[PDB]
Amino acid sequence: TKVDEYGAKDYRLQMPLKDDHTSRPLWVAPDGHIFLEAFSPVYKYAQDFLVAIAEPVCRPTHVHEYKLTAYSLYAAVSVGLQTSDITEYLRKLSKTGVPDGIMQFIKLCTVSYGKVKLVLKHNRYFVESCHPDVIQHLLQDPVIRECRLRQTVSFEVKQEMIEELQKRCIHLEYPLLAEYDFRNDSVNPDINIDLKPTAVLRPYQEKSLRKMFGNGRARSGVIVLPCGAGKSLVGVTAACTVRKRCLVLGNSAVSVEQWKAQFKMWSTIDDSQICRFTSDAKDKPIGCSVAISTYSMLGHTTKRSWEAERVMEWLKTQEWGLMILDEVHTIPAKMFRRVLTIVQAHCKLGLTATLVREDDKIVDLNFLIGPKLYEANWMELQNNGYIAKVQCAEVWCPMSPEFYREYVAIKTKKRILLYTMNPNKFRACQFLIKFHERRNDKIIVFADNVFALKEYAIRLNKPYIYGPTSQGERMQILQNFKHNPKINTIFISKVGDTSFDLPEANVLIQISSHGGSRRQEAQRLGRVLRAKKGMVAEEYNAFFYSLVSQDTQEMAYSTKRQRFLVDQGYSFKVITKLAGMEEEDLAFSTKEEQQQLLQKVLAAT
Amino acid sequence: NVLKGVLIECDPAMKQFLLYLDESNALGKKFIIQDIDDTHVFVIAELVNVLQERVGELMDQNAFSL
Amino acid sequence: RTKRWEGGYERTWEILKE
Amino acid sequence: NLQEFLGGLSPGVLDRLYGHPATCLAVFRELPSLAKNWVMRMLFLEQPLPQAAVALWVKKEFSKAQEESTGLLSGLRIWHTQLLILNPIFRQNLRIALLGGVPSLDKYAEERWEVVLHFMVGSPSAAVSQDLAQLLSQAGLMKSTEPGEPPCITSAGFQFLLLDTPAQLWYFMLQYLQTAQSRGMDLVEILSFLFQLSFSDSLLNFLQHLREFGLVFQRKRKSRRYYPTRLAINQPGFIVVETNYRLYAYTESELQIALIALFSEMLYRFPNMVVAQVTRESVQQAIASGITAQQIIHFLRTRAHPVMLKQTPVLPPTITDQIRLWELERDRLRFTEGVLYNQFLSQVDFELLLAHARELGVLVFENSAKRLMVVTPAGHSDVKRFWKRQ
Repeated sequence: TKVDEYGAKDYRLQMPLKDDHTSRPLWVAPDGHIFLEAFSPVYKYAQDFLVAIAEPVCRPTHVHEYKLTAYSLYAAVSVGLQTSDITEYLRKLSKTGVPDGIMQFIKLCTVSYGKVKLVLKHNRYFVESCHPDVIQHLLQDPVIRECRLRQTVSFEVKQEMIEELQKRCIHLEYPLLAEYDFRNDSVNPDINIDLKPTAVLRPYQEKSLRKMFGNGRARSGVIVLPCGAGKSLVGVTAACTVRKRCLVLGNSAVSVEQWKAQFKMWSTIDDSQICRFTSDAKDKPIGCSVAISTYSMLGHTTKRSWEAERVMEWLKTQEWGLMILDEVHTIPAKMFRRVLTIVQAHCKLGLTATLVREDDKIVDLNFLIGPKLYEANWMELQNNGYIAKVQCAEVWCPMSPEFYREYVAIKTKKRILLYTMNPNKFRACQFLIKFHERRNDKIIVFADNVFALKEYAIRLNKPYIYGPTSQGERMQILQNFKHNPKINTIFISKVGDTSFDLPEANVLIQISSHGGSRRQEAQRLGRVLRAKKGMVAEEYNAFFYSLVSQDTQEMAYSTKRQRFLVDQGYSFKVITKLAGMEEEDLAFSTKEEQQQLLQKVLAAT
Repeated sequence: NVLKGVLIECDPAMKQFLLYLDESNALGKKFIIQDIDDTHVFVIAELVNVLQERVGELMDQNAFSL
Repeated sequence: RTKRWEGGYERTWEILKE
Repeated sequence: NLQEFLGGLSPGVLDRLYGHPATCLAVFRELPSLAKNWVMRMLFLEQPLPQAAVALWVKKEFSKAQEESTGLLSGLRIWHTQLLILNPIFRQNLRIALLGGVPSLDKYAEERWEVVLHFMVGSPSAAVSQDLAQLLSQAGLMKSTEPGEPPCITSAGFQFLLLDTPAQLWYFMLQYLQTAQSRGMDLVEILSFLFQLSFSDSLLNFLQHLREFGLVFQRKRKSRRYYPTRLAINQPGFIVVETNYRLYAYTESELQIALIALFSEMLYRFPNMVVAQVTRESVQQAIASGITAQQIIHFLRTRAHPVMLKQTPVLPPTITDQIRLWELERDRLRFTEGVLYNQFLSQVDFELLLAHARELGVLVFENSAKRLMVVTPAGHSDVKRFWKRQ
């Protein structure tokens, strides 16, 4: 609240300093921001405690940055950490005390939890509460009465208005409890699903699963893990532990196929007990319990084919022990979020690898599913070797003079097609691909503009893939990339970042970017995180190049796009010039070729 | 002939931006007296400060505000 | 037959005392 | 350096400056490697010796040391060829110099220099001294232009501020001597005191200025005896740099926070720590003020916390490269005053004018293909006179 002569807020008169400040490695700002030391001997204990009570926002190598909020404190209470149980240790760890503001915030957030519980039974959602005064003073606003369908006091609530009531309670200061007591539940018989000994659970996976199962009752929340870290395995383990009917929701055909494959590989459950509620193919969804389907189908708003209507009615009628949702970052979308209310589930677990978006709808996930239970430390995984180390780099390509002339002259938005296609970046990508090809490194080129992708691919006679590409040709190209030594590069379009199971690649060049999309950046980066059989963290075998054009809007987009990665800790090294480019022969070495490319770009319209 | 002013050298992209400026009369005058080379141009001394301000605005456009 | 996760949180910091 | 300062002197001032007490020893210590040995050798000789002996008195290997030492001591004029006997005065003084004839102080020096830097920066609370203010103003690192309003800080001021304490103080004292000659204070008398430290009205005023700078402290209500501080004769880091342009500095003295804020955006200030961000805005603000990326990088490196010393390089490459690129972008457009030519009837005349401009140094840039060139206004008069002369 107090501002120094500079921008930083003043806290000299706010909180004191502990005498043994050197011993205490923890800081506590009044706003809730906490700065932990990664060099302290008790760093591991401090990390565990701060991860338990707070969500990371920036975890560089030296000083980690966390911030706590109501959702994080509710998650702490869910895993069973009381207000004293957290605040006493927070004061002990803190080297400068705990401000009264944070003290009262923690007390209020902890006490305002568990008073209101939401439990669905016999397809009816009852708002139970041991304390009756909570309901007595909660029925002040008319929205509760209109929403409601027309000790231990409970009342039934309308299915459709659950989301509205939950978001209302969040700001009403009485969070709802979504814990599932699968251990004590006889209404829905347990499913015959077990985890085979073959599956191996990594320490971070086990920690995330523990945070989810803080107690005997499973907690509904979101666990963010890298795509290469085995989030599919974590979800399968969660379903197996729940031992009740599980509905996994993918985002595409590839996602559902991969989910079925993961289920069969890691769970002893028989093949016949798994169904694919997919329009392309179905396996008698009503027949078995464990189901894999898609948001588009479940939230489909237009006409429903009679068979799918029967399946949808069956799904609505039945109650699901677990609702796994992969790629939760798309949930807050209108149709996708409608699925949450369409289907009934005790706990709706969420898994993803890029929980970031521009529109401020990510906060809605906290109530749509639950608090962010776990968020894996990418740097720690890199050190442990579970994830391939990546030498993140941004190659600056100076824009050609004529191209810059037209780009600046035109105030329209042909610049997206223009600066994405310039001779300098073309030569840079050509030279980089040549260097990695002679180095036997697998290349996955990326480009949002299909026009630019096709032009580059024809000029380099490479197998570009994109949306309306035939599925058979897509599979053939991927198989050739994985097996044929003569080819070691594939030019994938935006479809690549959506969802795929692609072979591990040693480099990932991105000539063009869709825009300031942290989601796309992280999605494309996750491709090369696949750990090799015998690599090492320090070898930096994996490389990521984000080619950008100097003095162009692409620079702003790249800087706005690398925020999530830098927050994780990746250091994007800038490359102004590439050694050997002048000696190496490359296309567009003369003014004329740039002229024809510019003419084609202009005629593109 | 002899012409007064200043000579500014920059990368070809900035040179092309200056050419666009003079051609489109963004500053209201054809300040580019002559083009010494692909990376060198001549501008009137009095206008240099505002030209540099315009270049700074361009940098603001092409750089994100962290 | 329950799993280790159902037991409870590890509470890794509880070991340290001052 | 002191070697530069002494080299930039005349023989008449040099021999006088070679005072008996200390100068002959302080200048001796300057002798880097070998000239010490020759000075000791021919300290006891009253007969000059041929130059060929000195030439051949060093082996073929490492002769460059011999030539450089001989040139340096010829500039110092310790001896004369006399045809290489040393100066009689220097010989006598050196023979007389060779068998012939605190914890609170360092803190005081630190505090005094810190308050001086606080005044140098726009600190509302700082020590007030009109003589110090005017001395800094005339030192070339500050300009007021309005006695009523407090003086501001010039471009050189920020560069001086970001320098390390040793070099900062040494340059400050160099400027002090140069301005002492201008104000009329005898240079030799004040200079000899500095040499004597490492072992009149003008003397009293000079000692007062030194005490104001914090190098000395009488401690006895300005008595004749003085106890020089450590700085009179001539530390761990605290900043931690992340990979996201974030600085965590364990600073309690406001001077360090101000120095960091000069080129970073401050976010939080804890009792024993402060958080700042190195953004384009702050870095370009410093560069416009006058700093260059080298000073910022050196400052962060010297004030580097021990935690980041283990990693090599100490400062992350991404941070260093980003700072350098930010400084470069500002000077992408290089402005250089000049005068252009047009309408060259013949290339022979243009080439002759180009040769003349190259000889006189007037030319700044030329274009043979376009038959034109640019000349600075200073050389515009010369080239115009040449054209008139035809």
